[PDB]
Amino acid sequence: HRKVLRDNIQGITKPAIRRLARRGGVKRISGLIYEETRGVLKVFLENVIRDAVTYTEHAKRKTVTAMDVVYALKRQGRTLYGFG
Amino acid sequence: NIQGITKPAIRRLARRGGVKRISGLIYEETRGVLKVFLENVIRDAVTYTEHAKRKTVTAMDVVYALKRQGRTLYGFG
Amino acid sequence: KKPHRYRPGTVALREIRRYQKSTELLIRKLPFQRLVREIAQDFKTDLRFQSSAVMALQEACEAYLVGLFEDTNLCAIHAKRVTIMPKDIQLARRIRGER
Amino acid sequence: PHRYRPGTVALREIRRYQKSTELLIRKLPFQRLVREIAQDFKTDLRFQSSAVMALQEACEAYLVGLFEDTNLCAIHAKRVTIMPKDIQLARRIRGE
Amino acid sequence: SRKESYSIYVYKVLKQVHPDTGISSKAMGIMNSFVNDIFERIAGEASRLAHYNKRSTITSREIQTAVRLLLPGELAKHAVSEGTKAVTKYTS
Amino acid sequence: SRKESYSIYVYKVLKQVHPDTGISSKAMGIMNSFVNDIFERIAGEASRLAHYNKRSTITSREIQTAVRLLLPGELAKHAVSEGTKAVTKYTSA
Amino acid sequence: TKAVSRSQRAGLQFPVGRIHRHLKSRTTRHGRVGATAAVYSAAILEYLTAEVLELAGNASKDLKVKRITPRHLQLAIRGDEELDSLIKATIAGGGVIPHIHKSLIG
Amino acid sequence: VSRSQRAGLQFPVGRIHRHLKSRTTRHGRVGATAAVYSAAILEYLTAEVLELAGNASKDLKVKRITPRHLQLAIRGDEELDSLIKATIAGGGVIPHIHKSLI
DNA sequence: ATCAATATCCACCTGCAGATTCTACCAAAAGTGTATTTGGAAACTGCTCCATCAAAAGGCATGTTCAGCTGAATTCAGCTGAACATGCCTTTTGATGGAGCAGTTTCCAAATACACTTTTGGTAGAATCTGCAGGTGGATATTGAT
DNA sequence: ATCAATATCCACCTGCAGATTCTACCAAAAGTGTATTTGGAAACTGCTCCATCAAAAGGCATGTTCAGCTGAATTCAGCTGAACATGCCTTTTGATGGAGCAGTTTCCAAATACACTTTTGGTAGAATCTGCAGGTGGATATTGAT
Ligand SMILES: [Mn+2]
Ligand SMILES: [Mn+2]
Ligand SMILES: [Mn+2]
Ligand SMILES: [Mn+2]
Ligand SMILES: [Mn+2]
Ligand SMILES: [Mn+2]
Ligand SMILES: [Mn+2]
Ligand SMILES: [Mn+2]
Ligand SMILES: [Mn+2]
Repeated sequence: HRKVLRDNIQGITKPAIRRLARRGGVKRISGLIYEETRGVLKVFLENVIRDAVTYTEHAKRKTVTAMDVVYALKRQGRTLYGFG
Repeated sequence: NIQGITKPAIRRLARRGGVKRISGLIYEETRGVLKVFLENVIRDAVTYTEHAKRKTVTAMDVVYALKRQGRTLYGFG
Repeated sequence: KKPHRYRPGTVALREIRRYQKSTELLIRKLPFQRLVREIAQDFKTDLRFQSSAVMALQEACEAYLVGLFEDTNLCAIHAKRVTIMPKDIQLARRIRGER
Repeated sequence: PHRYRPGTVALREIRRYQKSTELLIRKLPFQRLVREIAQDFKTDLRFQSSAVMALQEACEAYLVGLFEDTNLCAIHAKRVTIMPKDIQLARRIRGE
Repeated sequence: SRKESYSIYVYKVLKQVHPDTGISSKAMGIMNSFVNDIFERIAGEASRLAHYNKRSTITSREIQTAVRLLLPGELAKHAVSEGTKAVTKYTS
Repeated sequence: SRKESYSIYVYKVLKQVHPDTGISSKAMGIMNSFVNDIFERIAGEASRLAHYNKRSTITSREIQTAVRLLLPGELAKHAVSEGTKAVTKYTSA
Repeated sequence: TKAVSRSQRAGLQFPVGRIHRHLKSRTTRHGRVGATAAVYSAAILEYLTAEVLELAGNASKDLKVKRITPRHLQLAIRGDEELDSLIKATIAGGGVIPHIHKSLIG
Repeated sequence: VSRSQRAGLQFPVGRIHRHLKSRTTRHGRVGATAAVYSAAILEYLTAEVLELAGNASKDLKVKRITPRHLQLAIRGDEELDSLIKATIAGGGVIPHIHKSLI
């Protein structure tokens, strides 16, 4: 019903990536980092969401809950606190 | 005692790891890293041993300790 | 009367101080949400999300990327550079065991 | 008198030890180190022999993998010589 | 009570896939460790899945979801297919 | 729709250590995740210890060993002392 | 004879009876849970909570605020070697500890 | 007729059913077919690993699979490599020299 | 970029020690038949909270100019780490006695479970409380052109 | 080694959104009585691990020689940071249906329970036959001389 979502990895803008790198202590950034970072993020996010949806489908739900995400992150060894 | 881990043994491990040239300071650094690893594993292994009220460390004690440090070992039960 | 200009790197260092002091999320929220829904819908049509599920995803993604830029920076410094490059990211991911 | 140039024999050793699977640390000094370390935790510890072997397989596998990551860090810096800073970088990225 | 091993079943699979091929004792030790490892991973995740959904029965639906969480892709789809085949042959 | 949590116990401990300090609800959510996480680690390792040793009861001994496996260095000594003190106090009636 | 809390009986703030029920329902087929197992568990959880709140409250007090936030939890956990290695989880909203490598400052 | 045979399996359905029953919570149950499915997964992965390692052993013209052949099989297969991170005792590593070291 | 010398590596060989496969016994355990209970699915329904859209404005992304200073390329010599001969010792190997303990089976007082009941600590939501988030301004430190 | 620009730091303040306290029901903790399980003492024995003893060879330690790698020094094209005009799209807060997540009730397909017969699989010794130790001789690959 909503507009079809396409190409939203580009929504992760160069300034957003620069801010993340600055919190990571980075002072200077090759022009090629932005696309590399987009690729890495997409893989990470895909993998987490794949498992979250597997939990959602196991529970016979149409709604991904925060717990589905927490469980997916735990199953990937990236435990997250604060959403239980 | 950690000195019984010789420079040629360390070199052999590096060669299996694909290393062609080795700085002279590497051998003592490697002894340090090995000592820490062995301490952590053995501390847990012995913790399992004294829980079972045993005096002899089993291969199973070692397997459990490696498992719980995320370094699962296959082949010793 | 020449307009004031900071030298290259001065503002970058101030930005490091600033973002390392604060804790707010650094990716815009609605675009992150569109990304999450796009990927998820490619696994399973007509899914809904609790808003806290999206926020948990953003917190985990940003912590992951900040940690990865820290390691990447260690690699760039190891090569006597101050500039991170794709090969730094790839070395850090290789030593981390990522694909 | 025949002499190989520096690096020829190192390369040969790499192919040799990557072809083989035997343990590379000698048995008795490793066993001695294990018992000494264990002394700092519980006394009159005995060891099954398969337990010392388990610990050696794990230690050697760990060190080999570490030297592969160390080699990656030396190569990143445009070196062929692994140095302590390469070990330190690999361990820090590994989370150790 | 009995000191259980997967050795005889691993050997029967070996004779299925490579009739002419043996296996050393140490390799069989590695296969036993592997089988126990995978089994505990699947049983663990299946148990947790049941609990998350307030259920006390581990069914093949839990096993299948765990396989999809634990196995990487092509292995997962082939494994699911094999489990499904076995269940329907069994209930026939 | 009743939901149990560790929030009031975390808060009581907070008033013990920092009498004039509060805690945001997001931080309290972090503490709740932390307590549930450590509890799952200890319970799981305790069950495994019992299984390894062919015992069908999880006792304070399995808990103590789990704590010694789980906790680094000084934290382990301090936690073990708090736990044995609580047990000996409890059994003294 | 009036009821006595097992928590009070243990001298603890954390809830011994509730933790005992969590242990009973997460066990084995015919698993049993001894009386003091829940006491010990509650005491461990309570102690660990005390350490985290102690350090977090010290960080909040140093920044002249009265409430602990995730920021203070993160500064406290990552600033303490043993808590840092115990708690590998992501602290939502925690940020990072300031650090700029020496080679990056001109 | 054994449950293994009914399912067309070599791995032991009844034994696995008992083990699953042992990893339940209090009041936990195990469904009629969960051991069949589990046994089938374990047999499938066992067959994939042995098929690859047996290929290696034949290629080296020995009759027995060793830890070395298991290591070559697993580490040479991206999916098995990612599934099995454990140390294969006595397996060695796969030969590889980085390009700049030649 | 041959072309002799020269060292090492790699199939291939046999003889046979010994490591695997075969064999058969027998507690353990799987499977069956029968009985019985029950977790959870299938409806049904309250009613949360999710999707989508609306509006408005201002925070922030975008795209551009310009030049500082970074990464890249290059050279080179000091010095370190590889190769090797040689000689010595630590580890390996092989054997022999026995102390210590781990693994086994019995037994039962202590411990834990369970149904039922009493009692209250813990929770959801409402009322109350008040940090602190943004404002504000002005002092201090840093920066960069002179 | 002076001074304008400009960021940063560091006081102050209020009111409202978020945190804390209040309130009263009630789910589950605790008390009671009784039933069932168990873990840990106690003898009990073989296995296995330690200690000790020995020869000897295989690998380590050490000292020399020098090849060539690392690190230092230099240069400069052009990439990336800083700054900023432009304007759009994110943020924030609310409306509005209604999808779908939870709460209840029932009642049965699916699960457990138990007694008993069949069947399996771990074990240890026999029988079988692989793969290892060294040996060769040829393939390959390095090194010096051009
Ligand atoms: Mn799509
Ligand atoms: Mn009845
Ligand atoms: Mn029911
Ligand atoms: Mn020279
Ligand atoms: Mn009350
Ligand atoms: Mn402020
Ligand atoms: Mn049989
Ligand atoms: Mn040979
Ligand atoms: Mn000859």
